[PDB]
Amino acid sequence: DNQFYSVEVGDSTFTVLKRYQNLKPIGSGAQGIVCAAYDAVLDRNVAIKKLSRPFQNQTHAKRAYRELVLMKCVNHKNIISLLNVFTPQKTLEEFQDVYLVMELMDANLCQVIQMELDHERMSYLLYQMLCGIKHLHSAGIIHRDLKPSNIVVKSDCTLKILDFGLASFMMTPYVVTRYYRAPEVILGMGYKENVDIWSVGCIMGEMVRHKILFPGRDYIDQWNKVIEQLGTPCPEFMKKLQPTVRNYVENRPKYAGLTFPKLFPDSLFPADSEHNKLKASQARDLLSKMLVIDPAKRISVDDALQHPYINVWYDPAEVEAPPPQLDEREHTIEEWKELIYKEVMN
Ligand SMILES: CNC(=O)c1cc(-n2ncc3cc(Nc4c(F)cccc4Cl)c(CN4CCC4)cc32)cs1
Repeated sequence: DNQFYSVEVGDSTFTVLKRYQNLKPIGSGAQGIVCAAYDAVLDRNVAIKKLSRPFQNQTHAKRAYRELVLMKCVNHKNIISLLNVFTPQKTLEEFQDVYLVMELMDANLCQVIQMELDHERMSYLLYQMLCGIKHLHSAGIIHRDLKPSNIVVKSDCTLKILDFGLASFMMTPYVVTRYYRAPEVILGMGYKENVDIWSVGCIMGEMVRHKILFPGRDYIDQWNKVIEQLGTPCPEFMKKLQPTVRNYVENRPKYAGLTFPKLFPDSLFPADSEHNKLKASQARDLLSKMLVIDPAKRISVDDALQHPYINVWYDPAEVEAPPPQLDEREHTIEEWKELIYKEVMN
């Protein structure tokens, strides 16, 4: 009779449509754990995420709404697309939880980062991250918080970005990973498209180094790590800083910054064949153009896609997809509950 059934998964209750069978945990993270399942209607493995009362506060509310709305503005194989959205609640009044369903993938990008990867796979993951980003930007979406824990891959080396970035405070123990954020974001500057190239550079760099490039308890520690390694930015970069942030960054110790062979020595790269020796120097060259503090000197998404490290994968039908609601206003719980509910059933 009921379309739904409930099963305890790790600790959470999943109330899902009966088409989804054999639920099992695959990890948690931020708002809501996720489960793998077999979808008996489509005869394929899916991943199901529970948003628990996403209207309970503005942080959870804004991004649940945002991501439901933005889902319909993108259509690209390196960007999440949902297979199903449902609530087991029957009315706005009883409405509580949202479930999102997508293709089951094989691994998060964090796991892939810990592997020794050839150049063909590294360059292909990067190519795909750049294609996704480009799709987002062409749709008017600038991410600003790309990070590996929100990127997933299949065994065939294919890759999907799962979130849409920045639009705060939550009483939960959940903690925000900030290490992949551009200087523009760390320092509250204007930004444009290539804010996201920085994050691609932090990921690429960590794939080679197998350590977070710019760790830290908060932006104070993080900024220090940026300047220690890349050096103090030029005066031209300083003039773009708001007067108070500007005074702070100019009074930090001036650092020369290490060269990019020093920051990513040859020992980190496969370099046994001539082919691999060349790919190493191409990898480092691209890194040196992405990990650039000043966005006015940082390479763009389009030029990074033409870099020799990356463009061996270039296909016109992959980079230029056809492009295609705005509410970040402060709402109460009630407004947000109805806004999300409506999107859930359109
Ligand atoms: C044997 N396979 C495995 O072990 C693995 C497979 C996965 N995988 N595949 C798809 C997927 C999706 C998300 N979330 C999600 C969802 F589930 C449904 C709709 C929208 C979204 Cl955003 C998560 C959770 N991650 C992302 C940060 C925590 C992991 C995911 C990774 S490991």
